[PDB]
Amino acid sequence: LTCPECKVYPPKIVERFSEGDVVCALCGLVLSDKLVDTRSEWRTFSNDDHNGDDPSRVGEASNPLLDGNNLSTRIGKGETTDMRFTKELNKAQGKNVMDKKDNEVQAAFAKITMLCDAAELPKIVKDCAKEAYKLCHDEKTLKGKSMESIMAASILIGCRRAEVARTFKEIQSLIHVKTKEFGKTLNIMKNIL
Amino acid sequence: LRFGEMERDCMIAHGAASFLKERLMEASDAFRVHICGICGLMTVIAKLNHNQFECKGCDNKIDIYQIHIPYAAKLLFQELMAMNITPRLYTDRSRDF
Amino acid sequence: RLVKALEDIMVHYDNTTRNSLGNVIQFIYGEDGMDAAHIEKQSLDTIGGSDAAFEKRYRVDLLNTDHTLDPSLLESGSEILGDLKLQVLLDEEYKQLVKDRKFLREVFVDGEANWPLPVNIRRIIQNAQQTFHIDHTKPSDLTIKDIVLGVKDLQENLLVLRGKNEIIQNAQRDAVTLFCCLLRSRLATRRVLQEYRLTKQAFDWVLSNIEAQFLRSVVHPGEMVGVLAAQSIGEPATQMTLKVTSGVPRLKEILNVAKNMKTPSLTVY
Amino acid sequence: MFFIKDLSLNITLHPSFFGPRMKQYLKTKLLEEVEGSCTGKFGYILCVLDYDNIDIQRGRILPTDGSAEFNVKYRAVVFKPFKGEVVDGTVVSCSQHGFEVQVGPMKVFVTKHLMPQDLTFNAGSNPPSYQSSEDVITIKSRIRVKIEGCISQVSSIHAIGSIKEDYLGAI
Amino acid sequence: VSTSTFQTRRRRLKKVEEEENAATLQLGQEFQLKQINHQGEEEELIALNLSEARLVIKEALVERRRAFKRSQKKTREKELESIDVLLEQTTGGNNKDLKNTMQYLTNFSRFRDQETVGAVIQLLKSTGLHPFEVAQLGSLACDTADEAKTLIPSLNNKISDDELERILKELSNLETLY
Amino acid sequence: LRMKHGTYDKLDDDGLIAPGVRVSGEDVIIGKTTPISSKRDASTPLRSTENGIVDQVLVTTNQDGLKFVKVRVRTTKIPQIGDKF
Amino acid sequence: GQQYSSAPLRTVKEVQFGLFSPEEVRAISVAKIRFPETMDETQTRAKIGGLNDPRLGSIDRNLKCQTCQEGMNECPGHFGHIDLAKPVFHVGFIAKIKKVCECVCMHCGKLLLDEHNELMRQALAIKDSKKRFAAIWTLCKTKMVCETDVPSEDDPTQLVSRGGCGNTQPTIRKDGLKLVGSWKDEPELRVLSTEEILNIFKHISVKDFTSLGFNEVFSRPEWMILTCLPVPPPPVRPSISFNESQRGEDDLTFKLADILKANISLETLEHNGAPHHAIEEAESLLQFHVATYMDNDIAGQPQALQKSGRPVKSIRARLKGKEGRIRGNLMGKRVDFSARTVISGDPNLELDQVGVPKSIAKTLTYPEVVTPYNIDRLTQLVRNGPNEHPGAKYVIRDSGDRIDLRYSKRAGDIQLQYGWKVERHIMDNDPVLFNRQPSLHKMSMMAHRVKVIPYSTFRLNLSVTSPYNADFDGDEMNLHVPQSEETRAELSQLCAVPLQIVSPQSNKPCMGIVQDTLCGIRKLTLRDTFIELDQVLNMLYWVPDWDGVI
Amino acid sequence: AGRAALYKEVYNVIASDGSYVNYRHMALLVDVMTTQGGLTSVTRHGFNRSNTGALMRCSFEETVEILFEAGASAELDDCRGVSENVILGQMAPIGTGAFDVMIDEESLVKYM
Amino acid sequence: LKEKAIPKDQRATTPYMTKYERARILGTRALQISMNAPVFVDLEGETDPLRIAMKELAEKKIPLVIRRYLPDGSFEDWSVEELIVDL
Ligand SMILES: [Mg+2]
Ligand SMILES: [Mg+2]
Ligand SMILES: [Zn+2]
Ligand SMILES: [Zn+2]
Ligand SMILES: [Zn+2]
Ligand SMILES: [Zn+2]
Repeated sequence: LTCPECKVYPPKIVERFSEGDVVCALCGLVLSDKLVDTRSEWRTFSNDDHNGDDPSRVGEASNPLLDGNNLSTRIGKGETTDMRFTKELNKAQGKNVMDKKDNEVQAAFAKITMLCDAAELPKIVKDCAKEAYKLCHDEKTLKGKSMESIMAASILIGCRRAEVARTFKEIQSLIHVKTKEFGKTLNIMKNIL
Repeated sequence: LRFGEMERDCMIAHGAASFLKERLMEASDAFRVHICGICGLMTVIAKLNHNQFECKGCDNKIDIYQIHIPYAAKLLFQELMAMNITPRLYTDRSRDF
Repeated sequence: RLVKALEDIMVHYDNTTRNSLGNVIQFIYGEDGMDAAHIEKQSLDTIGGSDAAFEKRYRVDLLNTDHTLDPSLLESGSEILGDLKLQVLLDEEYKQLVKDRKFLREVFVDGEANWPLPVNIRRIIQNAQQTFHIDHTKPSDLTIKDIVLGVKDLQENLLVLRGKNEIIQNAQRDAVTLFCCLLRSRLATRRVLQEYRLTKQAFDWVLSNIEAQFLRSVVHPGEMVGVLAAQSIGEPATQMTLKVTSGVPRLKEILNVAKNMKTPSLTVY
Repeated sequence: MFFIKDLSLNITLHPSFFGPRMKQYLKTKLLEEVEGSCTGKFGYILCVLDYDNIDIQRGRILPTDGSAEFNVKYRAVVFKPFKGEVVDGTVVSCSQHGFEVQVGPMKVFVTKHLMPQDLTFNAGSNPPSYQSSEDVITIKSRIRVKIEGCISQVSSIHAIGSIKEDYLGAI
Repeated sequence: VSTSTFQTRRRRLKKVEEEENAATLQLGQEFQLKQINHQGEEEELIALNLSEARLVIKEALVERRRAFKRSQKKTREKELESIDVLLEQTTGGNNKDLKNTMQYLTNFSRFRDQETVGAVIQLLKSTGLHPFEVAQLGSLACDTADEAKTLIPSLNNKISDDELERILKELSNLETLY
Repeated sequence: LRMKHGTYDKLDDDGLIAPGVRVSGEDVIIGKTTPISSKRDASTPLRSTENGIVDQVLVTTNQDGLKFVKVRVRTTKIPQIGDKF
Repeated sequence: GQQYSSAPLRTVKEVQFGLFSPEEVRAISVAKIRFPETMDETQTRAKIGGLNDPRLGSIDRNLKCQTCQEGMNECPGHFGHIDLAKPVFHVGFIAKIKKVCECVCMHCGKLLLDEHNELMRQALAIKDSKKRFAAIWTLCKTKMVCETDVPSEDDPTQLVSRGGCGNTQPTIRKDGLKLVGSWKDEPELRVLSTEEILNIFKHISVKDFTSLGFNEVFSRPEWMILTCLPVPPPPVRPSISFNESQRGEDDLTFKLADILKANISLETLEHNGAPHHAIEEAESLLQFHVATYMDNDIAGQPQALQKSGRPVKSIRARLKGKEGRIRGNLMGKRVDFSARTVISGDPNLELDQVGVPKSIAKTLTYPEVVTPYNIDRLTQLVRNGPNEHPGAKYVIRDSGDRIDLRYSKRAGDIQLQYGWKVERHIMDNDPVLFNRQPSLHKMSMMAHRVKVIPYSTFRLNLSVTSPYNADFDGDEMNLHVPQSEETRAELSQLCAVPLQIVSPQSNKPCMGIVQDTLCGIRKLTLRDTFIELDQVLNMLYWVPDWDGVI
Repeated sequence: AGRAALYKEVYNVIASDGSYVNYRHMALLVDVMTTQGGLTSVTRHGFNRSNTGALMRCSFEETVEILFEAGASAELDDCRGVSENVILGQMAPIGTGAFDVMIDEESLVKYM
Repeated sequence: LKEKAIPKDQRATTPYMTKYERARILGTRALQISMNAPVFVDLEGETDPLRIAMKELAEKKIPLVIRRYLPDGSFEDWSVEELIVDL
């Protein structure tokens, strides 16, 4: 936004949240009447509600950066439920699981998740290792590098950023590391911006 | 602060029709929608600047009305449609009484 | 449930009580066509006491030396004795009073005299005295004709329902029945002259106020009547602090119209 | 054609206007809004008849703002053209595609195709015209057209005409 | 704020119903011959021939100048100049539609006087043809029963060829020699 | 972007108020930005209804090691009218 | 403000309820909805031409809303459509769909009973469509044959042939979200497909369905089965783009992505080699996701669950309870120009008065219109500013342009014009609505006269405690400020405390002398109580009305 | 006689607590419960199953189910009910809304 | 239909003004006065649009008519000038 009335290059405009307006500090003109509490709005997607009682909790958060655009809902046993239908419907979802070579490469994330928990590594490290891997796995710069060592290299790339200290020898023992190979794969990815 | 169902009951029980309307519209929700006069839907593509209206589907650019209803009502109505129910609103009568 | 049930019920411009469909619930609000905020518990008299006492209080026999109005009561008193033409007005007056007595005893079987009605006639009379400085020792300027017919005329002016048709006029007459019983009992010839000792100026004013006050008491079309009834039953149910099932748990049975009810009994007379 | 129609418009007055010159301002507002308009439903709302007997009626006061709304009933002369209507008018434009004929408030375009065989667009004429051995149609001439079709554009009504058939054209 | 009519109609939700307008005298839903007064009584459709339309608008605007001068208290070629004066006094000045309409009627009218206009109104009303046909009969100058029946297809068998010919002979005589 | 109408001036370059500064409603206690490109303002102001003096400020890291700050604000509540006993 | 529209302002008189014609659902639509992907045109910051805004509604402080533009505060949202691979029953009508099948002849389409049947002729006579359908059903649910030969209304010696087809009727039963028949040594039992039901429903006569309570224009039986899905615009199902690795999508958006994913799969299955049983499998899954999006709390069926274990907030769920769109958002709603604090009693206040803490009075506002009466005073308030008590917070121009008086440099200077509104502080004698919850009767909400006072509490007279059901043991009460000259009259004229003294509840006064006053009034009245001159004078003067006569 | 018994019964519940509610209020409730021809319950399957507005009936207890059936029944709400005008955010036809106010030019011009 | 308009003679409602009518009248006129409408009474130094409207009401100089709708759709128009204020 910018004030029509005045218009001096740097627009000195204030958000008077409690009064619910976006105002021009210089002239006094209210530029917007509709204002939302962002923090309280975010609390309808992410909340204390696991029960499903909350009329406020109406949405669900997602990680575009990692999950991409995959919106899905579990078919599960509710209060009244004949197990027959839950099986039938889930059996049906199985036949409809004809996902791509990369929509099946999200199983490489399931590997990193199993490798981080085993390495006693934090959630942020996974979300960094799963990030660096999702960006370098398809790369020509990496080509036919030992696939087992490429994802182990992204675990060190994740650990370096999240300040969680882990030795190359530690990650080397965690999966299986061909020292020269997982040192070369950790450099092509490091070169990949 | 919540001007709820029971508080509503009291304002009715008094007879203050306008104070009720004020509290429900002006003091809260208060929204403006353009409705087609053929189907009772809010499917008008109102281009306020260009003074252009039009509800294609009825191919009507003529029979348009603007209504002042609470936003939550507009929501209810859009929720009813999302579920295949048509809450057709009309500005004319057709019944007597 | 009471609110949501009685929600749409309101008084209409024809003194009727209908819902959002125009379906008649009551034909005239609260049977009488009155706003409850303008009602007061008032003594019906005529209903109670011995027949002997009633004949003392109300009977006026201008044709009998002892049962005539003593000339201490009115100027007219000396020339009123044995007035055949006038006695017909009083015979009719008293007739109506006994008609009222048999009637009220049919309405309130047990003989309860204190019923809420509009217009506090007692206080109007009190105020007429307090104002005109009524001399409790001097004979009134009022004529039998002044009283008899004035009270007759006031009855005609106490309208709840205006409507030229017969149905409406009967409806109007029926709604004023009980109140007119009170009016007649209170404004009887003997009572006015003996008990109240009112002047013509005083009595005319007394009538004038009865009219304006009565009219003021009548319901206002628009009265949210239904929500009112619901809140008026609802609120005191909240105040209920708990071998027949009683209070809140029994009110529950009633509103649900529960077929399997807790304490079923029958009072065999 | 050219009809007299009984019509009613709703005008919403602001309380500062609830003065003695109320009726005057509303009869004026009717003429502002209505007179000279064009709707597909009615055609050209041309002239409001009986300026004295215009009926203002009572004004329902709205409940949020203090403003009042009146349904002003008036009589007017309207002009609505119809497919099949034969109309006399004047040539007002003349291109290589045909010519337009002004007929009262509206123009009628006679395409170079709904025209007699030998009557053809000549550009060497001044101004350019349609030149048959027995006809010259240009920028000022009187013509009799048949309305072939109307196109409703809520501000104006356009039409397409013909002079091909018998009894039509130059007059 | 869109200007309404004198008749009621059932909003069947199915907009799709509207049929075309013609020379089958299939005018609009508005313009059908059995229409309604502002006083609610069913009256017949009012279609005017020019001359008739010219006298109407003229009269209308003169009554208006009066009204404006009242509130102020507290040859054909000559007609073209005169009407342009009246319009600059009675109309919004912005009425290009009405200014053209008037230029048109002043130049295209067959009958000038109210007396003549009535003589047409009389002679044509024995026929009992649709009010649209009489207007076209008063506006379009025909010499033959065929010219008329061709330019006005709507007729065809409503009137006799010879009877219509009499009407035309009478209208040509009534035509004002400007 | 979307800065609070409050005063940022009480904050030292570390995005924190030094303990001892007297605060007031809408005043900013924790200066924070969620860079996304230049950056939004994710700062922490004092509850409007309140005021007082900053009591203690602690800077730390959690199990996984995230820099987190805790700010103590001391006020003296004196008995007044609507107060319950 | 919200920009001007030339469209005529009218009031809703009637609400025509109905069902969507799949043709209408398609007709309204502004977009195709082909992808179960929200936005991110692959690692991007924009909406895909497939789910939210594929030509759709507006969000993100950006106008772009297909020609309409408008954006957030003006755009109502525009509906898209999803075209279903096969038909699905609408959850809500599975019940009615079963009841319609039981009435009508399967494969034939005719009504099982006629004007020929004595008890049916009676049922067909019912005026209430709802009551009529119940009557029609009860009779022909037992009719297990579409008759062709029927005895005449003269004598059964000669049989008048009615509508054709002499087929057996199935004993229809609900099994999950499927309808299962049984035609009568051992019967034939199979599943009635949505497709059949739909074609059988289309075949039901207008007169026939019209008797079943349906309507030829707004609600036909065939429309109880879904084919074309109205896709709600984002304002119905909001999104929040947090911090580029955090994005919040509405449960309904998830559920639509499931419908689409399911639909896309079945489409491919039917297009390719149809393996029958593999298709009916995919179908029932689409049937679920569609059903489960409208209502997730289905009996017998498993629930749609969001990863967290949380069950999906369906459309039914949102409208449903007290806190639901009806009860909690329309019949009731939180409001502006409202205040709440603790209550305390003031024996010095008048009955009809309410004590207002200065802080509240300084926050709450009245928009007074500039007239040549208030003109000078309003200028002075504007000049005083929002900080000082008798003052003003905002000035509202003819245009709608509102100015925050705490930012205008030439505050006192503002040359006010008639018609401009000045949003001034709540002042002494302004009429306010006072309320103690639970608002159990009309006297729980009464209009009061303001008295701007010191200290954080609403001060009230005690004789007013009785109707509110108030005690000064930490109770709180609510204030509501009327914003119109009209609404304040409704308050001062019908709701004002003095008008509530004698109550219609029980034809007697609802307020009397209580507590201290009540205790002391007896004590002052005893024959022993005697006052001497010194105190008599003080007492006399204490009566504000006193005639000055000892 | 049922209506009489029902008044008596309600009256007696109010009179047990030693309270008093003016006759008319309990009359109205009882009158409602019976005008149907039988004893109509003040429950979801009683008073709420009448043939009033759909938006009216949905505000109490059956919301969605009432609205689905209202859709399939092609029901018409004439919006007379207080509930409907509140949902619609309109001036209710109650008290101050039970009539309509107009200006008369004739009298305006008379006064000034 | 506008046939539902009940004639002057033949009106059957209270010749008196309902608490609601008067409340709406005062509210309406007071709104109009604040909207900058012309006042139909000499304001003897008055300033409050309500106090002003009440003066108009008491002098019976308010050009407003109450259209009382009847349960069937019929209506009776009553001028404030004719209606009785007794409340
Ligand atoms: Mg308490
Ligand atoms: Mg207490
Ligand atoms: Zn500015
Ligand atoms: Zn439409
Ligand atoms: Zn839009
Ligand atoms: Zn069959």
